[PDB]
Amino acid sequence: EAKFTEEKILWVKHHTPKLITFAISRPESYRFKAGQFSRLGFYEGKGFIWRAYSVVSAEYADTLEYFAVLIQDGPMSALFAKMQQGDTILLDKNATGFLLPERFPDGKDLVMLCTGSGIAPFLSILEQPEIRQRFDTVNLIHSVSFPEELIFNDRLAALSEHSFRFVPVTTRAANPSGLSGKRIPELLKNNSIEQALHTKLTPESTRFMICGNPEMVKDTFQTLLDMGYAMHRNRIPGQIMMENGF
Ligand SMILES: Cc1cc2nc3c(=O)[nH]c(=O)nc-3n(C[C@H](O)[C@H](O)[C@H](O)COP(=O)(O)OP(=O)(O)OC[C@H]3O[C@@H](n4cnc5c(N)ncnc54)[C@H](O)[C@@H]3O)c2cc1C
Ligand SMILES: [Cl-]
Ligand SMILES: [Cl-]
Ligand SMILES: [Cl-]
Ligand SMILES: [Cl-]
Ligand SMILES: [Cl-]
Ligand SMILES: [Cl-]
Ligand SMILES: [Cl-]
Ligand SMILES: [Cl-]
Ligand SMILES: [Cl-]
Ligand SMILES: [Cl-]
Ligand SMILES: [Cl-]
Ligand SMILES: [Cl-]
Ligand SMILES: [Cl-]
Ligand SMILES: [Cl-]
Ligand SMILES: [Cl-]
Ligand SMILES: [Cl-]
Ligand SMILES: [Mg+2]
Repeated sequence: EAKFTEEKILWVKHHTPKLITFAISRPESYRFKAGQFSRLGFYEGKGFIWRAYSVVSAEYADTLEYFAVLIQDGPMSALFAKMQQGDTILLDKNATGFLLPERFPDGKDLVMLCTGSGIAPFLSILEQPEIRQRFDTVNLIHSVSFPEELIFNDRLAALSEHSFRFVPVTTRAANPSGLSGKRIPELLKNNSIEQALHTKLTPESTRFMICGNPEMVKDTFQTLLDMGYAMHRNRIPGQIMMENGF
């Protein structure tokens, strides 16, 4: 039949004026792997608008949750700003994406590097019980500009205290819980992330996932290549998986 279903907005939560999470109804048939993204849409007049969002809720949850940043003059953002419980939202029947951590072998140290809304797929991955079982440590570094944008900080700091480590990074504001004033590629170069994790990072033992703004993803990838890491490919184990967050 159609390539999508009509779902309902269940609720919208403002964490700041411009950062929302929201939940939608989940059809019985909708399957995804943690780390993948949905395509969400609205009827607009006689046409459509569609955008991709990483699922932030657990694979086993009974709803689908998403984390969206509201962009000035952005067309989907204007619709998100007006939507409310009971409104129709369209859900593409297929989930997509290759941020699939179980393609890395058990026993490694998993290091997730993200910016902004790029934390979203890693939230779903952290809800998989087997991820902290399979990997020796699970580490999440979330870079934003200002500490107000660390909207999962209280939750992830509490989970932090097979260890889970959370390192917040604020690139434009000085936060005397994490690291401040520098972006993730620089913090890899100067060993600050390794020091914050209290875990030596090596190509043999570390496996990276990257999700963030395109410039950060590129700069982080190139930095890791300089440090001796390689992309995961079909036949290459490698140490890096990456996806642009927009
Ligand atoms: C695979 C994939 C996964 C995505 N996952 C998410 C997600 O989990 N959460 C989310 O909020 N967005 C996500 N995005 C972006 C999302 O699809 C939209 O682009 C976003 O909601 C803005 O839509 P818009 O129509 O208001 O603006 P658009 O017309 O789509 O974009 C306008 C401009 O806003 C900027 N922009 C867009 N999205 C972002 C963002 N998230 N952070 C910073 N700047 C941005 C870009 O400069 C873009 O050119 C994803 C995109 C892709 C391709
Ligand atoms: Cl609502
Ligand atoms: Cl599923
Ligand atoms: Cl959930
Ligand atoms: Cl903006
Ligand atoms: Cl509606
Ligand atoms: Cl797979
Ligand atoms: Cl970002
Ligand atoms: Cl956060
Ligand atoms: Cl500034
Ligand atoms: Cl700038
Ligand atoms: Cl400051
Ligand atoms: Cl960064
Ligand atoms: Cl090594
Ligand atoms: Cl960018
Ligand atoms: Cl390459
Ligand atoms: Cl290959
Ligand atoms: Mg499964």
